[PDB]
Amino acid sequence: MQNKQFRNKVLRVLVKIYMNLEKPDFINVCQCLIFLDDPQAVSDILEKLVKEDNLLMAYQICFDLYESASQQFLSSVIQNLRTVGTPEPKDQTLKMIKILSGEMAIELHLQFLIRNNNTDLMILKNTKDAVRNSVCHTATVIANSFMHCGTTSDQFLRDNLEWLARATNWAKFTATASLGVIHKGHEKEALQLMATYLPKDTSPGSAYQEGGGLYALGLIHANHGGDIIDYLLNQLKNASNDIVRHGGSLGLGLAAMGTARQDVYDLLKTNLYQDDAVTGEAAGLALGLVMLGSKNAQAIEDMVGYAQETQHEKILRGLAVGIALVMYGRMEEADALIESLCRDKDPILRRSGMYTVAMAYCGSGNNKAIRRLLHVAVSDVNDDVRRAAVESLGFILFRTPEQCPSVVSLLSESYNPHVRYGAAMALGICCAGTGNKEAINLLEPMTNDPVNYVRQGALIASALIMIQQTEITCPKVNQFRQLYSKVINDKHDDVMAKFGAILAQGILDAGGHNVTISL
Amino acid sequence: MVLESTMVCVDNSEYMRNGDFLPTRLQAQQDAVNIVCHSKTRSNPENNVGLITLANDCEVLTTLTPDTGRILSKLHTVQPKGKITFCTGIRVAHLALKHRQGKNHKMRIIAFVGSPVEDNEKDLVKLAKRLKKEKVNVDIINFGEEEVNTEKLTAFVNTLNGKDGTGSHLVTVPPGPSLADALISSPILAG
Amino acid sequence: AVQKVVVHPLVLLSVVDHFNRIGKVGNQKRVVGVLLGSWQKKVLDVSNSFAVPFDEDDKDDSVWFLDHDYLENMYGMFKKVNARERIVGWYHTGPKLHKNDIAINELMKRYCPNSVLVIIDVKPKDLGLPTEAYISVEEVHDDGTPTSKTFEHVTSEIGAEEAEEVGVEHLLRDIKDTTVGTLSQRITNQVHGLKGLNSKLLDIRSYLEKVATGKLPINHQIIYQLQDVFNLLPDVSLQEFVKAFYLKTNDQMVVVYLASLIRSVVALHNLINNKIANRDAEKKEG
Amino acid sequence: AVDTAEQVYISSLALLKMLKHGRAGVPMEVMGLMLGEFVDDYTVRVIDVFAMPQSGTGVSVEAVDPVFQAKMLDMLKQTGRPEMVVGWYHSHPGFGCWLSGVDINTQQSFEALSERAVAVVVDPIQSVKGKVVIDAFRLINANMMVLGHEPRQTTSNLGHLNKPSIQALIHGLNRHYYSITINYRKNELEQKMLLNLHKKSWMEGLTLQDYSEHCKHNESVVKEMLELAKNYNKAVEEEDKMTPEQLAIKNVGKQDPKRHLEEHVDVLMTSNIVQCLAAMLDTVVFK
Ligand SMILES: [Zn+2]
Repeated sequence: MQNKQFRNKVLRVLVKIYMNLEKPDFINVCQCLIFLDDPQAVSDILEKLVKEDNLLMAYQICFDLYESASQQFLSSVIQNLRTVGTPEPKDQTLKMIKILSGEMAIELHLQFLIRNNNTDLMILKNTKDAVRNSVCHTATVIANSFMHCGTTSDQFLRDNLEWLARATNWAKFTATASLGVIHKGHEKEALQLMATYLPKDTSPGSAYQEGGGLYALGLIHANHGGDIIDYLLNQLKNASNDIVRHGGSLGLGLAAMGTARQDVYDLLKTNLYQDDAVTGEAAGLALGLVMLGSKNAQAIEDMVGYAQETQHEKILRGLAVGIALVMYGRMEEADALIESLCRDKDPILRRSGMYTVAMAYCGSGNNKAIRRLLHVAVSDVNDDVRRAAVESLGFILFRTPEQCPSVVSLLSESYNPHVRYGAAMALGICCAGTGNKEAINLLEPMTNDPVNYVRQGALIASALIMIQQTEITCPKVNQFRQLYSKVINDKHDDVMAKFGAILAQGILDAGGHNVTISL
Repeated sequence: MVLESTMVCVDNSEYMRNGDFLPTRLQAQQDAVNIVCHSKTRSNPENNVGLITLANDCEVLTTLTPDTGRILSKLHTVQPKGKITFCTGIRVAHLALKHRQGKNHKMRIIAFVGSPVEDNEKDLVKLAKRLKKEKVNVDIINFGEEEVNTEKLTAFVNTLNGKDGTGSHLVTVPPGPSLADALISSPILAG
Repeated sequence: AVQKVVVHPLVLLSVVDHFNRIGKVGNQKRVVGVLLGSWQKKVLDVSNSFAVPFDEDDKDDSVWFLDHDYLENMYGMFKKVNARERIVGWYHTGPKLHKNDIAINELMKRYCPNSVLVIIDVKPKDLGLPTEAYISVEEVHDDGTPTSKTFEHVTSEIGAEEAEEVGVEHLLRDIKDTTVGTLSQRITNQVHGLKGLNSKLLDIRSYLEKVATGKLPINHQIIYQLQDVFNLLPDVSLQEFVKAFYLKTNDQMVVVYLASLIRSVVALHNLINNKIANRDAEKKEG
Repeated sequence: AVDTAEQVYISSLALLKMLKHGRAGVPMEVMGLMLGEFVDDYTVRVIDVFAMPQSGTGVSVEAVDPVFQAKMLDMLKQTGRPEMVVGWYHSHPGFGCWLSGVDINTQQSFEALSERAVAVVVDPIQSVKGKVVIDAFRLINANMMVLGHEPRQTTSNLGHLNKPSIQALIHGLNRHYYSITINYRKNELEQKMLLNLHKKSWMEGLTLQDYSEHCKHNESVVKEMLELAKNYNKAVEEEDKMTPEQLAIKNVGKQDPKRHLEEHVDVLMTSNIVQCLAAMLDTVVFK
């Protein structure tokens, strides 16, 4: 549980020993460069690649360092390596071009993921048998988007058009966005596929197709180097009703995530200056995404100054997540900010302090924030910070999956169902991708209760643990049978219980058991 | 038609019952208020007319309203106390002009002065500077006198009257047994 | 005439509305509201109230603006919908007692019956009771000063009859009831010293200031009764009260015997189940 | 053909006006009018709420006087109340909070101007003083019987709307008759002014008056409560002398629902007043 005051020095002084050996190792430079993130520690290893004249060994370090562990350090190292070289000359050019490409991973993932798909008619037929026109309509298309993610299998949605556009509401927006979740990583078939739907008059009666086209386009071009943002500014400049602003703001902010450009900040501010809650919520999410690591001076004070001067709540949650995602790496900085903003009169901003300090203290590096996290989770009377408090506890304690049920097992069956629901999300996020049974043996008391909150959160928490697990290792027949009986028992259950039931069933069938999740 | 507010201030001192002038001219100027309020009613019935005195303890007799049916009853029981009060007499109406219902109605306040002024020239130039500053139409009507008619009130009006183009007019009535209605109805302010 | 009054929080929350519908104009002066209540019974009971446009002048304090037509219309419609409550007086939100209040209250003294006056604070920073009933009655002074309007303090209480307690308790969900016991008592026994310390300490400063640096006689006659009541306890030697300390200490001994004996009775089920349950669960566990 | 997720904002103004209006809520049918401001599509805020004079006819379109309504609304427009009406409220005592044909007819006639037409019915007559949870009513379109009934998004708040779960009105008359969720809002001025006002409502004037009353009544009146408390203590110990026989015979199962412990703990809590106020008398005697 280092405090980063000496770990960076010990690492930066211990990385000088392997370069003097007969051959350099990758586990130490990776396991150090994932934490220190110092520019002076990469300038030597980026220039020694030319001196060593070894092409095979650089592909791995380029693949993983350009893969993860940094976003803005990659945004700076791409021009650091772009400056080095020509403004083996013929080989270093194709090397430096092909190392920062990043599309080869999308090609191979699209390849094996395009030839490993396995679909069954029982699941989709069961969804069509249990589909409702009111609530679970979005659950069916989001489950179909989960199971058909990456495989670009639109033939399932090419069967008929009377099942998607039968109602003019947000269901078509969730269906088009779900289609954006289906196919991803397309520079021509994306815009061409969206334009081929109605290339007759260029005036759709339902703007949810355009909003879902911009949001889906942002889902497709997320973290890509071939962004169409330049065209997204000329397309976003057009005046439209709550679809170019919302969908265009979400897609533009997601595509421009990590760029920290002042242009999207200016147009985003003038887009939120209309006092609207929807475009201010989407503008808050987009601003939080694009401000990853920027830490602008006047932005925080301008948003917290804009918070209490309005009555809507969607603007307070949009700016809440906006100021929550911007806080990254400010362990030694956000102390007075979170400590000062923790005693605010607004419960929404009170949740914004916990969500803000959640990602700031990742790695279980601070055991002091849990004092006020659980102190406000138990002491406060409003259930908002009570159900929204433990998400920070899981976000800071996601390292050890065994230590979580020992302290949240009391919150499994709490006094009010709100702490039971938020605690169910805590068990869902803390043990995700693992195989710890300390929550699985406690899932049985969670799934039987007259309140639908703990039942929904119990089905989601069980759906986040049953993924990527074999039956011969642990007897999952209990939760498989009691979870499969929810779609046949939905007639005697609540309207939302079947929504979270089939929505939980869409997690296991996501990608046909090929793709999983990892924290 | 014309959208403006009408405010009249009548004197309640004992100087209005002298036998040399009209026989208790309070009823005569009451009929003057009647013919100007009924005249403005015939021109535009949406105009509101208020009633207030200039005594030491100023009391709002009638709120600004076009309904004169109860104003006719409020014109009685004048309570003839006090002699004169100018500062809070101006401030009691010119500052209360913001309490009117219609914001489009112009500001117009008249006053019946039946007693000699007790304020010095400094209060005349300060209050005149305030009235000229806020740009409120002020009509000065002086009934009865003891000293010379206009000695400092001339400079008071000349320094108070702004916007010389179709601005305010001064009403000076000479002594005489004839009625004052036809004399005060001569300027354009009446009708 | 009136010994005590009853003021419901609905009128003070109507003052919260007076501070809500301002509109950020920058005036926030002493908005005068027309207080309503039941003057029939000897005790005064405020149910609700309304407002009247009131504006003063910056320099001149004697300027006051009221309205008779709006008062007769609000009183006529309010009396038509509820004839059980009539006009009683008025109230201002200004923390300072200005001289113009005799002219403002004099109107409701002539037209209306004897009006009660209530001074509150614009900012909820005063720890004391914000409501003070000040009756408008003329009292004869001994020094020979002319008879003028005197504001005598009448005690007040903040209580709700049927529903406002339920509404306030539902909207708060943080305040606690009486709950006789340890916490509700020890909180009062801890913070009461500040509850008297801020008031008395806040008063003795302006008091001692106006003692030496004071003019415009403030009825110094009452100060003789002030220091007299302050000297009604001339540091008693506690010689006679020793037996009373023996009585209260004897009751303390009774509480000691009740605590030790009763807790000793409570220790039965615990100090028995801890053995019979652990030994049987252990001998029968495997 | 479009619908959103609306939510009615309820402050303490309309709540307290419905509490006093509920106290004056005679069995005769009453009338009321709500005001507010429309900022967007899916939110509504109520600020001004007043009462209406009762009539022998009751809740009807003929009882609503247009010159009286427009007159009072004009008198509110000349003052610092620039808010337009948002709906009308009433009370349904005895026969339940459901709406009859006349109420839905005058609601259909009164909803021609405002598309929202918020309707709230307070009934504190048979409602216990423990909860004051109120519910807002809405009107559905008659042409929506072919399509879905309520295509409202954000189905999370329906769990909070399921608190009024009466098995006769909700689904006993759910056809062509639905409801909407209700939330509250409180600023710092209501929190500190109302919180300190309620604490002061449960406190003293100078906060030092009624302390010595109990501190000195511990020797006069509380002694009787201590002697009677010991009489109940002995009245339980006379059976506690018989408890070790059964506890010494069976030791299996519990038959007496009485705990005999928390009551004595409460007696100790009432007895600790002497200990807690002894230091108070020490401070009054000391200084
Ligand atoms: Zn009835």
